[PDB]
Amino acid sequence: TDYDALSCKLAAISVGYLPSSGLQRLSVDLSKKYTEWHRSYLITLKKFSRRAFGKVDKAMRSSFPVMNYGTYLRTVGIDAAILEFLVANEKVQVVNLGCGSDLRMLPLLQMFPHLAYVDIDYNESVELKNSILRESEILRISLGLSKEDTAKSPFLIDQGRYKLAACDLNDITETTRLLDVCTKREIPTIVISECLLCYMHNNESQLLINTIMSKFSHGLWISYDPIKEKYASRWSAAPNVIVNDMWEIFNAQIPESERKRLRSLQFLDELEELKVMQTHYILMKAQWHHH
Ligand SMILES: Nc1ncnc2c1ncn2[C@@H]1O[C@H](CSCC[C@H](N)C(=O)O)[C@@H](O)[C@H]1O
Repeated sequence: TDYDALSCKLAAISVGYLPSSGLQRLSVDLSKKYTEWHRSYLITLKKFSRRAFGKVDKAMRSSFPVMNYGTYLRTVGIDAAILEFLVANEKVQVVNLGCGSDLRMLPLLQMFPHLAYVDIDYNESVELKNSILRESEILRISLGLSKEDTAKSPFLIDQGRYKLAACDLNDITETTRLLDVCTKREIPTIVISECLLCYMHNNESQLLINTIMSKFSHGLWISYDPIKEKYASRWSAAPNVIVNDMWEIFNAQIPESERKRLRSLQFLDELEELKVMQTHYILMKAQWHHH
């Protein structure tokens, strides 16, 4: 089901939905890299695991236009909130909780030179991600890694401004130990729980939100999950909380020439199948400021 995130992302790139140069703000150079980084991740997946390649290859090509619209709003909806925070603050650090197979750090590191980034998943999850980034040549050059495994402890990658690491997020001891050594308190901090909290119980997820919000002074928490007032309540300690289902993001945040561009690639005869599905997915932004 991390494979559902990667299969969706490759189905959107193949049709043309992503990369959107308007919303994500990617040049012709960085849009050529966005497509070549994901496709080099799929080809490298075939080497280390032919079963994992078989699930992602069959799901990508069998994805319908409805499912590709939901992936397009999933990517540019989160990215839009990231770009507002990375322009208002230049020295920023990220903590993508449940990162999985996400490669938004690759374009984000080139655009913002003073951007730290921290990826966190299970031991079985980041072991496969680490092998793919160290094997592919284009993914090696972008992160500035040599083929050697000079990294150390649970830190599978640790080359300057990017750091991959294994950690059970349910175990709060491993999570806070990890954030002490790799991040800083006062530095502005985006936390990204993309399709993560649906796997955890309400006890462990609420402890993860209270502890991470506490350990940083200034920050923004972009979340995304299946199910909106009940979901947004979890971050009530933060004084400013917006919350919106993905049908509301489709109308409000997606501008007019973007609507015509997606219609030109694959026309979605009826917007009803898109509304029913996307009202059951949402997107939460939560900005808190200590001092
Ligand atoms: N307790 C836990 N500790 C660490 N990772 C977890 C976890 N529970 C779920 N995850 C991870 O959360 C991920 C959610 S799948 C979505 C992946 C990513 N957010 C994306 O959109 O591309 C999975 O890869 C899974 O391994």
